[PDB]
Amino acid sequence: GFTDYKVADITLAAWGRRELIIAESEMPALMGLRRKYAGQQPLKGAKILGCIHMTIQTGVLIETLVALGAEVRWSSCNIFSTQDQAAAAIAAAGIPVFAWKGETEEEYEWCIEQTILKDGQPWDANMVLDDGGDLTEILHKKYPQMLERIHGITEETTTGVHRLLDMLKNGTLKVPAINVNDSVTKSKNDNKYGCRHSLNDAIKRGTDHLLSGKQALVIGYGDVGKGSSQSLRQEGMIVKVAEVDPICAMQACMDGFEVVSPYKNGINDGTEASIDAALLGKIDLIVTTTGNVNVCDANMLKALKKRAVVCNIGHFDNEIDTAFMRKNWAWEEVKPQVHKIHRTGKDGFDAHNDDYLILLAEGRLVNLGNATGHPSRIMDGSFANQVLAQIHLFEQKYADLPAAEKAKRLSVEVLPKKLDEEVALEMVKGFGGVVTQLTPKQAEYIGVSVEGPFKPDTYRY
Amino acid sequence: AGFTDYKVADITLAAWGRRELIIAESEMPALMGLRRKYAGQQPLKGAKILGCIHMTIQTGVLIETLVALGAEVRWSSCNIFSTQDQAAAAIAAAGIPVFAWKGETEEEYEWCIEQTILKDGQPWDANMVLDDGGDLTEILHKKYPQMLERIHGITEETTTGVHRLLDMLKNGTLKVPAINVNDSVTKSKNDNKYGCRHSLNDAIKRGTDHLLSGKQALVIGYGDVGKGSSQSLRQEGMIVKVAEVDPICAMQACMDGFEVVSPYKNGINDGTEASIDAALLGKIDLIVTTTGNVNVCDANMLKALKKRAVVCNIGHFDNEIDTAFMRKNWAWEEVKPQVHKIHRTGKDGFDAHNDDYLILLAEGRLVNLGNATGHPSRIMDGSFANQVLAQIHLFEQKYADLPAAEKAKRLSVEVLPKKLDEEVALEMVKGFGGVVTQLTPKQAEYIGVSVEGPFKPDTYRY
Amino acid sequence: AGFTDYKVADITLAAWGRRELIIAESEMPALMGLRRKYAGQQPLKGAKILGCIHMTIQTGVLIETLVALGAEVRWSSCNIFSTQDQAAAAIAAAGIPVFAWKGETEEEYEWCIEQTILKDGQPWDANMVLDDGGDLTEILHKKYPQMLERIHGITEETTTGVHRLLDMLKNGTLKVPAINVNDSVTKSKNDNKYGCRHSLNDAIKRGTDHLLSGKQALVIGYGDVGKGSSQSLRQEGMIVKVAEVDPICAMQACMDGFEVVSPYKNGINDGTEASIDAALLGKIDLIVTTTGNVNVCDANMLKALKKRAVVCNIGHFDNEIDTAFMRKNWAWEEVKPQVHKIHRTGKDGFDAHNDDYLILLAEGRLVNLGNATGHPSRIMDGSFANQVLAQIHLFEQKYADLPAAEKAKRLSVEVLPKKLDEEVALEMVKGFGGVVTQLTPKQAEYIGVSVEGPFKPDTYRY
Amino acid sequence: GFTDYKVADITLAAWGRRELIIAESEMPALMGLRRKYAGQQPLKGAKILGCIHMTIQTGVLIETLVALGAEVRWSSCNIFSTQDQAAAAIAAAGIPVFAWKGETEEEYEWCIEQTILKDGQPWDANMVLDDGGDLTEILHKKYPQMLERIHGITEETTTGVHRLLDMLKNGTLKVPAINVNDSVTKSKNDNKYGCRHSLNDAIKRGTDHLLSGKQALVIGYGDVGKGSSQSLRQEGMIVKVAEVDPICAMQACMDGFEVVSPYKNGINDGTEASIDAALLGKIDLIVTTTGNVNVCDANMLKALKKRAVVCNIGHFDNEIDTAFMRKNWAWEEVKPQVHKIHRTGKDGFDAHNDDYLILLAEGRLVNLGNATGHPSRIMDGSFANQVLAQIHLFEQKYADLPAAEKAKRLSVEVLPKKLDEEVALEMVKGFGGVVTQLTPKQAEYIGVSVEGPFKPDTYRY
Ligand SMILES: NC(=O)c1ccc[n+]([C@@H]2O[C@H](COP(=O)([O-])OP(=O)(O)OC[C@H]3O[C@@H](n4cnc5c(N)ncnc54)[C@H](O)[C@@H]3O)[C@@H](O)[C@H]2O)c1
Ligand SMILES: NC(=O)c1ccc[n+]([C@@H]2O[C@H](COP(=O)([O-])OP(=O)(O)OC[C@H]3O[C@@H](n4cnc5c(N)ncnc54)[C@H](O)[C@@H]3O)[C@@H](O)[C@H]2O)c1
Ligand SMILES: NC(=O)c1ccc[n+]([C@@H]2O[C@H](COP(=O)([O-])OP(=O)(O)OC[C@H]3O[C@@H](n4cnc5c(N)ncnc54)[C@H](O)[C@@H]3O)[C@@H](O)[C@H]2O)c1
Ligand SMILES: NC(=O)c1ccc[n+]([C@@H]2O[C@H](COP(=O)([O-])OP(=O)(O)OC[C@H]3O[C@@H](n4cnc5c(N)ncnc54)[C@H](O)[C@@H]3O)[C@@H](O)[C@H]2O)c1
Ligand SMILES: Nc1ncnc2[nH]cnc12
Ligand SMILES: Nc1ncnc2[nH]cnc12
Ligand SMILES: [K+]
Ligand SMILES: [K+]
Ligand SMILES: [K+]
Ligand SMILES: [K+]
Repeated sequence: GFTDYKVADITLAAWGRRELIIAESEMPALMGLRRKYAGQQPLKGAKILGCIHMTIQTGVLIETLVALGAEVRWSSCNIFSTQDQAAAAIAAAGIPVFAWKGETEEEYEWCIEQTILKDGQPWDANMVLDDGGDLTEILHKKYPQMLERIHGITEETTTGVHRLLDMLKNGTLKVPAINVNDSVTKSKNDNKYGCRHSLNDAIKRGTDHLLSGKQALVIGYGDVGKGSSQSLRQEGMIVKVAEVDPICAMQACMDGFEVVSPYKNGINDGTEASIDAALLGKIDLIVTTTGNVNVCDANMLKALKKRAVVCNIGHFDNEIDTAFMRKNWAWEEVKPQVHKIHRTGKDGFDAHNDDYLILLAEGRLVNLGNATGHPSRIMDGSFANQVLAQIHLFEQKYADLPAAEKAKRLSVEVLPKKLDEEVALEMVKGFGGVVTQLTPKQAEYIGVSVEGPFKPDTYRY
Repeated sequence: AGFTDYKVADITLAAWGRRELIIAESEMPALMGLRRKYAGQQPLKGAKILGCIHMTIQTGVLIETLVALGAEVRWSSCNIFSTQDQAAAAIAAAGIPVFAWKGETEEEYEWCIEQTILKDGQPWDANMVLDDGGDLTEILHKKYPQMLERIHGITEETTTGVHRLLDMLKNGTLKVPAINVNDSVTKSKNDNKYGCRHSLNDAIKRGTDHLLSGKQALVIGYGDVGKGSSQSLRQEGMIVKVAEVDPICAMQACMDGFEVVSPYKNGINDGTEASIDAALLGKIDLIVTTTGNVNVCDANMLKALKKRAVVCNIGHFDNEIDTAFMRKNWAWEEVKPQVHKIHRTGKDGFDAHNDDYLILLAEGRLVNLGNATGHPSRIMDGSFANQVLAQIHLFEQKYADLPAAEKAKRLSVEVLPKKLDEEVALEMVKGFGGVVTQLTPKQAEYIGVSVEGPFKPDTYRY
Repeated sequence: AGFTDYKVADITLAAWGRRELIIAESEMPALMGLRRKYAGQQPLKGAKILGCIHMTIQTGVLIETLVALGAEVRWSSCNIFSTQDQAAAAIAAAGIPVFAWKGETEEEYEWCIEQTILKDGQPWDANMVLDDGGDLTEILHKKYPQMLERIHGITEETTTGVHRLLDMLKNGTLKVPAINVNDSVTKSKNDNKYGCRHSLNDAIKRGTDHLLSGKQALVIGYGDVGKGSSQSLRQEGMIVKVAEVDPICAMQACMDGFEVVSPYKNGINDGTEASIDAALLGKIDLIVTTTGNVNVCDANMLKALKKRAVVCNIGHFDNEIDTAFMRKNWAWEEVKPQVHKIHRTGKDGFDAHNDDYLILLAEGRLVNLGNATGHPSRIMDGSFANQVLAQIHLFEQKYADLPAAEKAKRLSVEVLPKKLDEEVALEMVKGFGGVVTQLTPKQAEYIGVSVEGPFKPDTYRY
Repeated sequence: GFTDYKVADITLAAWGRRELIIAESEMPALMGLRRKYAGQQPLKGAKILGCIHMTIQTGVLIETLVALGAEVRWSSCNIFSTQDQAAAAIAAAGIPVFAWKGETEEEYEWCIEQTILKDGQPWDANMVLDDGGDLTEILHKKYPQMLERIHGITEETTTGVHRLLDMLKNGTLKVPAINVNDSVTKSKNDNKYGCRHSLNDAIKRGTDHLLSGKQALVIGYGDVGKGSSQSLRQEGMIVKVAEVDPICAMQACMDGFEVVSPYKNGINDGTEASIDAALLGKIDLIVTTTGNVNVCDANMLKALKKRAVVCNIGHFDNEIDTAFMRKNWAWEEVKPQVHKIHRTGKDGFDAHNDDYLILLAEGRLVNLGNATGHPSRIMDGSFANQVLAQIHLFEQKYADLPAAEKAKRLSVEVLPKKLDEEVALEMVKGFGGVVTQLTPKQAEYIGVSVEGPFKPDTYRY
């Protein structure tokens, strides 16, 4: 008799449980945290609010938190990212979950509220795990009193980390935060290699288009852009890369990509004459990876080659001007999360019109929207950092401090490199890799300890 | 002609060197852009720079850029096998004191650094230092400590040199401030990685002409140099295995598609032949050390390596391979300069048709510079543009002329500001013909940066 | 109005299938160019084609091209798992007899084929055959030989089906001539290789969502399918080892940067469990069979596989893997359709948390079509353009109307002319926006070819 | 006092011998044949005229032929391809060889004539080994009486095969020939993987240019063009491919390359107007791989981006219109086989001029001209076929047969597939590869013998 949840179909739990059991065999660092911390229950008494894509991998993270003594209430941070069998398996385990694939904006905010409100009253939560900063924002603005009982926040992705650093700069951050994103076992694993695996995966599932030999334009060459570009180049695409950062643009050149701008001389003045129409007219696929706003604007969408694929893999859908296409062009749904955007007009469309674009996931996270996001063995590194971060702040008990000590402890920090290396060692062991041990003469030679850390904090890997 | 203050292999190679210098200038836009931006201002007027770095064509473009900005220099190479003799000849013929040639002995190498330090038998009036590896910095602190009183800074090129500087700084033995040129993103993530990608397989082909496709390679280390070294072999079709002590770098090697193995059973190096994974090493056609550590290809590993395997090092010092063991116990047969067959059948002579031998490249020294020409000009353009900026900043700071209290507040090891790193990168990108997009004012505010940059926090790892 | 001569999973999927068919048409320029060139001529007017090939969206475009050229068809799939139900629905709603759905039983599979052969309980007046694998060909020669008396030819799609055709030709049991569509270059060196490159990792990701980078794969076979399959995994960052019985194909795997190994010690398959290289197979995370041969992943290999390894087959028939052994001894746990966990702990039941299992995809059937959608439209464009040209050629030849003495002079297995192979390629290249250069008259005379081609001798291997 | 040779420096023999001993360890197929047929001496009485790149790898081929009973007289088939230390070691072994690196055209012909003539009179040769057809050409048209005693020709390369087939089609071929090129262990190994190894190798030694991130244009996508394209693409070059064969162009597209033409709409009308000046104005490196004439013409050379590198890896230098450049532009030698072509005029040049092109090896085969050509382990496959071909033709004894039996055997043939497979097996074993043996049931299942041949002659691999 348990009802504190809402999912798409609860009869999918058995299917979800089967994939969770498989996923656990793929997540040795996360499962390793279960064995190491089960006896001590480091999260005994923790009441975590979690907002992150309700996938099979999140389910293993959720149950790792529960198995260490934490009670949780969960929702997804994107309307399309939920795997309905995962949410059913979590709901069947008696865990409050409110998520399903294909939510509306109303139901998205409603699901976040159900994590905040237990029986119409704010839940006595003391921890926050967020992915993107949506939950962090609603708490800071609509329920400020609840932050006086919270010991910290653990933010997953780059976008949310920036929103936190804006509050630490404006002094509006109430509880300290752990930058989970900037762990190397997260940033240079999740963001890069994760998109390398799931970008072409999502494009194949959505369109079944051959990618080899076609022209692609990747907007951005950060960690997501590096992996996305590799995701396409290893399929045989001719990949071009756009950047505003000259350093990231230099890496693209050395990595074998031609660096181009959508605008003549790189100057985006908002006009049609600025668009490199010749370049945009040969592009078969464009992927936005910036986390910025309107990096695939209307004039770019108007100049795109007919029947080009448009998708976003940054956190928010405002990287593409989907609002422009909703206002001016008619959408023909091919299937869930696949739409043909007929550039002929808004008042209907010809079914055999050749001048259309193909938008995936309505501009949302395409890897989670049109597929299943990152594989379990990669999310293993991300969520092992998340579990360690939840402990690293719960054991510090920020909320129990006087105001004078709170000011000196308030910050946004990454985990120490020692934790980062420990997660990495468990991931390497999952591949059967054998790490070499330094001899005492060698550790002295390079001035490190045999047990690490092996790099100064300034090292970039 | 009147100028005899140098020593190179063959001065008649100068015209050849000049032709390749003119070519390299077209390949180094960031460095030539600095040469044109600061030519009129002469920011290095009065600078007298002691330079110790591989006397290649690329170094020559760095030298003449420093001189073009007003500096005087005295130069030597930081490795016995790395000098390009036509590069050294063009520099000497340009009226520039240079003491470097390919194939120096260990005594001549020390002698060449001494010749830059001393002019006419007395200490030169140097006020700046450019170093690659820290050998020159070490000789100054030990044998000529009085010279450091007039020196305003050191600009260190490579990772091993920066480590030696940081140890001296912690021990309070560093007498002058330094700039970590290596840790610029347009250096570490350009020179150290992409440079070795270009030049590792290049050196092995020139030395052995061995087909690399389909053969088994073991790369010791997966730092910046190990990353590019593994890519250099993997892009040629080698089956590449990676060894590492850092699990994070090991994690990257797995995700990059490499099998991570250790030369020792369970990774434990206890010094016994029994600890050696003889099965693994008996399958290896080529081993490359990239660590900057000591004895990472030890004696027992050399005994266990497959017959006719190739052994080389692309780290800064030759002690990564126990070449001393091989000199002591095995016979060396010179195939050609910097290529030695090492016969494991004994020390006295060898059968000319002996099958049990190893091929050692560059006698364990930097193989890319020893058996080829090191990094290409367009890559070195980023490194040496950071060097010029680093020389200008430390020379204009004038540490030796500061008060004591100000000396203590600036006695440190620093990196260049990210803005200068981005400006070097921008000229590199333009050299490829790339076009960088300019942020709109609203986009710049959306991500919290200036339209001009910098675009990343100092914590960003790229 | 009242069309019931079909059997599909769900007719309401027709609108969805039509939308994807319209998309696929824009991805298949060679096939749509054939439909535009030959529509007015109706070269297949009077052709009655028995079709047996994976009822995919791509096959739908092929079907409607044959019908647009004037043919009548009756269709089934050549595999129990390869049908796309939305494609079968769209074809059925168009008034075209089709009998195919995803997840047929063996009996339902045979029934579907017979529904194309029979119309209203009697043999259809068929005169052409399009086949993929040779099942429909085999049923006609064995069960309906009188129908072949009126059939002009067979256009066979795949390597396995072509081998079965040549077995009949040497034995004198082939009743009608055939065109080997497989050995067009725009089919063999496009469909078989690049198609598997695209769809092999696609199917594994959809079935398991397993990370592939850094894990060990074993590909059995290095033909066209094995070449593309190895690349499908190596481009994802797998450490890929290759097995082969052909030394030439093994040489290519070596040169392509793969380690060539055998599942058996010294490659000797004696049938005993002792011949298995248990150490090798205990390291393998994924095994893929690509051979078209029998039992290339046998019971002993399956017993020695690493725990939780994935087992799949991309050859035409499931007997490449000894799945019968696994049915007899081990318990099958369905994760989801076409994905099974096979627990090696026993037959009667299993622990839900058992760790000693294998993951079998598509029950050993064609994994790219079983767990994904097979090859993409733009690749199948080349294969199915050859099919249309082959059908047009054999139908126009009218073999069945010859006298018995003239039939025997024409009974053969042939390939399409190279000029047609080249013309299919040109349209494929134009689909990518590529621009083929035209020879000058002097250049064409220099290499001894016509300006319009063919540009290669028939012996050229590309 | 053996003086029947002409090399650059006989003192380089010991160096050449040290490298010959190494190459033997890299060539198991060729060295296996040397050991297999040593006892029979199947080439006893064979007097072989040999014309092929006097490299270290050719040294092992020569010494294998003499070890089977053959006398030889040798020359190189290119003025820049000889390794001087290989020629010295061969001459020091008492083998007549006339070759050095950097011959003039007049010295080239003199070297071939020195093999043809012994003591002023034609040698009593009976076998011909040729690479490119120059020696076959000189024999047919200047020494036709010598062909009356020659049993056959074994031709190495694609260009030479074409010349043999033209002579056969026109009735001018006087002796039978074996097409060594079209063995799979030759064409699909030497022509493809050999250029993959040696193309970027020669460009690095000649210019030391960074290749990653620059634009390359490869003319042709045959066996040499495929291997050349990968040689550059694996270095990080943005490679564009040109082709007249749409089947090869299709392969380039699927292999991930953009297929373009130097001429607008691929139409070469001879005028500057037909040149895609915008495309050629962005190319940093152009490589010709066709075996055709004038595929990099004067109009293309005028339009190339400043400081672009021009090189040819086809057999003959006429793939590039170097004659136009000698007539109109000033040549500045950087170093042997590396020239800057100053497009500012014929009479003189400014040493600091920026409008030049870099020509490698004066248009001759760049991999052999600026480096050492294919590696030993690759040439192992080609030269094993050559030895088998010399044995087969010498034993046929065409020069002894009657007229009607000559007309039956006057042909150009390839080696049997069974031998092609046996060569590949030794090559595979050289890598430590293990080939699986078919079971009797499996061999019956696919209709082959356990010993092979495993493919029909129609198979393309
Ligand atoms: N879908 C996923 O699985 C996934 C995973 C991690 C992060 N993300 C999201 O992806 C986004 C990027 O994350 P990241 O870690 O790569 O960040 P990042 O800062 O490392 O990279 C973003 C890059 O975009 C560039 N950029 C910004 N505006 C641009 C413009 N107008 N044109 C061109 N380039 C521009 C920046 O210079 C920067 O290099 C964030 O929103 C993050 O939340 C998605
Ligand atoms: N030859 C060149 O062109 C060139 C260029 C740049 C740097 N270098 C030299 O290369 C060396 C490495 O430089 P880097 O920037 O890559 O440094 P790095 O610290 O980034 O890489 C060295 C790596 O070696 C690993 N390592 C150390 N001891 C090991 C052991 N016993 N077994 C396995 N792995 C071990 C460390 O974990 C580290 O990741 C330095 O000596 C540097 O001076 C050479
Ligand atoms: N799934 C698809 O999309 C698809 C597409 C085309 C073909 N196929 C099928 O795949 C199979 C292979 O097709 P192909 O064109 O690559 O044929 P192929 O003849 O070119 O390749 C088969 C290879 O397997 C090798 N082999 C045979 N027995 C072996 C053994 N015991 N161990 C190791 N290697 C062995 C052979 O030497 C040969 O090289 C056929 O059944 C064909 O019908 C599937
Ligand atoms: N340097 C070496 O090591 C080496 C090795 C083998 C062969 N070769 C020589 O290289 C040449 C090519 O040999 P191959 O085996 O690749 O021959 P090939 O017949 O397989 O390939 C040549 C290709 O060039 C294409 N082509 C012809 N004219 C063209 C034009 N105008 N524009 C674009 N493409 C055009 C043809 O379509 C063909 O595909 C021959 O001269 C051969 O003797 C050199
Ligand atoms: N998509 C597809 N349609 C038909 N037959 C196929 N064979 C492989 N892929 C196929
Ligand atoms: N190394 C080499 N020796 C002889 N002929 C060759 N052709 C290409 N490379 C060669
Ligand atoms: K997933
Ligand atoms: K260089
Ligand atoms: K498909
Ligand atoms: K060579």
